[PDB]
Amino acid sequence: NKKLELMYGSLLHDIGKIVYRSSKIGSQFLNKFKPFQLSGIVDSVSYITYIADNIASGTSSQYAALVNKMTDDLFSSLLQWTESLWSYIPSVSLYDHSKITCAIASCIYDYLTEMNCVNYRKELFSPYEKTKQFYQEDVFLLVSLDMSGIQDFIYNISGSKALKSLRSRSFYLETMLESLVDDLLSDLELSRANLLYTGGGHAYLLLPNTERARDVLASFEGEMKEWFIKIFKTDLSVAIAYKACTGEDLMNSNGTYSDLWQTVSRKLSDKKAHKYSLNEIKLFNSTIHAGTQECKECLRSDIDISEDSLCKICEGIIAISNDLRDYSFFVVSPEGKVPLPRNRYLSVENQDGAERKIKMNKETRIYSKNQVTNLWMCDYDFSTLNPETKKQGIASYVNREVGIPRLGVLRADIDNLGTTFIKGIPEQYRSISRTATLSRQLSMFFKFELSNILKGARISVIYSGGDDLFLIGAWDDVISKALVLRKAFTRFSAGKLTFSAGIGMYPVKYPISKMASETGVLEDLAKRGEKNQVALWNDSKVFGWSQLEEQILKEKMIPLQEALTNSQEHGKSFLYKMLELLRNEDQINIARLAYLLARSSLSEELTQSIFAWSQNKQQKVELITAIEYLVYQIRE
Amino acid sequence: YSKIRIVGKIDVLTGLHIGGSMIGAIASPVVRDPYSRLPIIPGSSIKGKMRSLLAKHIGQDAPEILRLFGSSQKGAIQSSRLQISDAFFSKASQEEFDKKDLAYTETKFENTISRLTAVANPRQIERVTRGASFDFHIIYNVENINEVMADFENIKTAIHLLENDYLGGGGTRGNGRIRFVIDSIDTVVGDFDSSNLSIK
Amino acid sequence: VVKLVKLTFKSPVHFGMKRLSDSNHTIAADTLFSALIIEALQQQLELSHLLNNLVITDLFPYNKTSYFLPKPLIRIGYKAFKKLTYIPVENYSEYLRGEIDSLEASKIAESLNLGKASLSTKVSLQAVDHNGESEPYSVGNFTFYPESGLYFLAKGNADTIGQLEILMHALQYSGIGGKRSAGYGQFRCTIEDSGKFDSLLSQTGNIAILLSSAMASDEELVDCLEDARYLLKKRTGFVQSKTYADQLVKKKDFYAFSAGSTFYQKFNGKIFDVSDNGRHSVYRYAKAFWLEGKI
Repeated sequence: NKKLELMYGSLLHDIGKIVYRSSKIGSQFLNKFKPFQLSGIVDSVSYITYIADNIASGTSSQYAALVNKMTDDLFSSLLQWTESLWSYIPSVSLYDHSKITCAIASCIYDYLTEMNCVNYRKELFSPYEKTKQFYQEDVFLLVSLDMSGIQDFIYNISGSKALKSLRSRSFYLETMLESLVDDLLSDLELSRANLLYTGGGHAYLLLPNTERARDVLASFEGEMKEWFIKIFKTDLSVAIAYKACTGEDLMNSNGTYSDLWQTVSRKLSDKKAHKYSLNEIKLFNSTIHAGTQECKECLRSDIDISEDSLCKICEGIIAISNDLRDYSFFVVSPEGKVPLPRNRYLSVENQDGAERKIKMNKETRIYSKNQVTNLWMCDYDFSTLNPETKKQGIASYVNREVGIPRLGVLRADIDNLGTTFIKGIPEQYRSISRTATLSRQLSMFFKFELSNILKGARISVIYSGGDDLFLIGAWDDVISKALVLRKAFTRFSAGKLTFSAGIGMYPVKYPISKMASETGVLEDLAKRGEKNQVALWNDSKVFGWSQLEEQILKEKMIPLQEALTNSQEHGKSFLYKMLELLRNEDQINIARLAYLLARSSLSEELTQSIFAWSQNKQQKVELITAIEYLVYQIRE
Repeated sequence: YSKIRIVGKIDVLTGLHIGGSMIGAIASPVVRDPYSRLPIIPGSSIKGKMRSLLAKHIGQDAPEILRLFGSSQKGAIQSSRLQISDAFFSKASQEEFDKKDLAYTETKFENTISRLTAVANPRQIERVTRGASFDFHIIYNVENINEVMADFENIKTAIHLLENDYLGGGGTRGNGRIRFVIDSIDTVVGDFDSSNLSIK
Repeated sequence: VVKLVKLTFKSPVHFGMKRLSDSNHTIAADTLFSALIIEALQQQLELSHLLNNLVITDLFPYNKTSYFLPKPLIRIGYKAFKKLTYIPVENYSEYLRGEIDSLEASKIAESLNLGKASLSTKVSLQAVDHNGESEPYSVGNFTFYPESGLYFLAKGNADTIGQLEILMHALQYSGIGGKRSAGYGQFRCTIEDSGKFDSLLSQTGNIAILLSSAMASDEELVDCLEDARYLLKKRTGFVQSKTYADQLVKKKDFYAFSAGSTFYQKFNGKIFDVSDNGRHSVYRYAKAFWLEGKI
């Protein structure tokens, strides 16, 4: 267990530094715990780990409480524990550094095993120049595996079960991507520390440059190609590309690091051009029987189709969609609802079912939803808060005593997310830890914080993520939460990050697919120009988030709302009359509005403010929108 | 095989609402060409209305109906002889409506009075303005030389039934009344003699 | 004898890709070939010319300003380059040489104005008379701008060219795409000699770009794939005829290299048979039309 103790030591090497804040005192603290004390761990804490730490590098009461907690608890479980405890403490946080050290160590150990060095310490630290030279030997591999077919797979649906299918497909694709890397890690005897981060549909990892690891990567790519051709044919694919690098490259010397990842993305594009070999292409071509029926969702005929015009995969997806929202545990097991890469299936189960299945068969992989590897996903659904509301679903949202009963679909995309992942970090601070932390924070806000932001609102999140966000909710709630989210996103990012969204209002009976398509167009309007600005209800209404929140919903809607309620002489009909003049846009209506305002007897400052707003083109669109929002709110 | 072209005009005798948002705004719009925004009559609405009227007259499932308007029945796969295209707001109607600044489509304000509370509920619908003309195009495929005449008679009957009926929309309340003016009936493909054929 | 065939559409076209709700702005060469065969069978002409000497191209977007060919799959802001799908004939050499920049690619994408896509919501009232209900369904259509049109290039001997002229004139009344005979796909077509394309085609470049959606024979496939950048497009659908079977039958699933795919070694195509035990053979064009370019 030299590798095991090495990995444990590298993660625990800076445990002493936290004790100091409350290398030697860390080992002394570790000595208190017997399994951690024995063999390599304490020696690594006291002092491959040192070389890995070098490559990585290139109130007391609170600390004391952290130390007490750490003693109370004291490898995957250890890595999950370490991350929660060290996430918000300085070393890049401590976890980030510890994980990166562990990964680098594991890679170095595998490389040294491949080279079969007689004495690692002496070969590395004797001349004292071999430390510098070892940063020049090609020892690491930057590996990227990307899944092709994400959006098409989620939206290759008929509307019949769309709401369900859209939530299930996005979860299935992310869960499948997790399984992939886990399988790869299982093929390398590595841990999650070696995967720097996972993008939705993407996975970046750091691997040893050993011949065994290279052959493992080639075999895994071949097996994944075969499995994806056997299950989804050309609907989904996976491309894996690796690039060799040295310690200096990981240490951002000469600025090559940000280049090298690009080279990996240069190879990935070459894995998607010549995606299929001739034998696979011939196999796709060589159909024998055309088939007598097809699935209404996949539109495939080779696979056996049930009596409900559903293939087994789509039927599984639709069945698993309620479970992913209801049950936290995800179980990669021999028996389960939807197929996974290696002769396994993904079943969503509770804690009792997860324990039953993992003790039943040894090869069961368990993932925990928002809590066994932990996966982060947003499944906020107000309808599930009550049983009858759960039965109603979307219909429960439009059950309003007051306000128009309409569903509001928020489809959103973080602006320049790719620019943020390409040049969002200055070349001065370009490094592995930060690029992993920035992605992890973005994932956490979308997968974890999003549930707290939306808490208390009648909103159901179809899917999350910085790539694409889809929520269906009551319209007044969807707008308010969309504004809350923009303010939170700027705070979370401390600025420099903007989110563009399209908001649409639809009757509950109206089809989800149509809601998704129309709202996609609204999001597109906002995205093409004025990317920070949101588009609400119509193509005509595109507004900056601050404009929508204050210059419309605060400066204009609130006065009008308080005025109408106070006035016994006014009503929706007066507001409709005002709207008709504003909508016509004739110069005479400006004059006719003034006559109506004088007759109306509304407070003078409001009277003048309305008059001024009508004359300004920007204010009038806000005045129209503010009146329309008020009419939707006032209407029973 | 022969193809016979029937090019003509549809005159709107009462406002037409083929159909196919903001509060206090028309609640039902009409079908309009996306680039030109002109109102159009879909080639499926005319085909369906003619088929339904011919079914009511004949009776659907009759062989004449299936051969005129196509059928996908098991063992009775028949191509539709009648290929009715979308009718476009005519250039002449555009010129006349542009003079006098007449809008192509007019909003109609209606309401329903409840039998319980006697409370009116307002609706606004868009109807193509009366006096509008659509250039309608029809193609007949001569699958059988011996059934052309009867088919044309059927066509005539349907058109006659349509002239005393309405096109798509709330036509039982005064909407969609139309008139057909058959400009030509010409053979575009083949040597078939279609001079004697008549729709009206 | 390469003849340009420009199509002007009077009514919107459907051009379904997988479902009736969706729509494409163009159609594959096979979809056009299937329409040409169906027409020839109606007009009682010999299919030997079409099946043995006719070479066609996928219908490509055309504008009064320019004629657009498919974007070649050649390694070169990656978003701007990926968003681009069609390049004008004059800018094709510039794109191949790499002289194009991301902003220029954005301008090229903005340059095309093929048309405005839409979704028409129709209803079926067939069950209303039987105590049933109206059934809403959606047809995705695409309306070309008045200057904008779809063109295709057809190559062959004089006999097949004249047969193509006859079939094309009958086809305009027949229409193309889905929901034809229900209001869509009526087009008027011109066949002319094009100086631009024939000059463009008379180039012997180091790379070959597939004008039509095409697939190589098994023996052709082994040489062709080496160093090929390409996009396998599934070609699937139902059989449209009155005599194939009593009920509607799906064709055998076929995979073809997409237009704009670049192969170092040229492969001739083949009219494959996607029929499965029917009263006639359902032909699927997969022949190859090649634009040789220099990179």
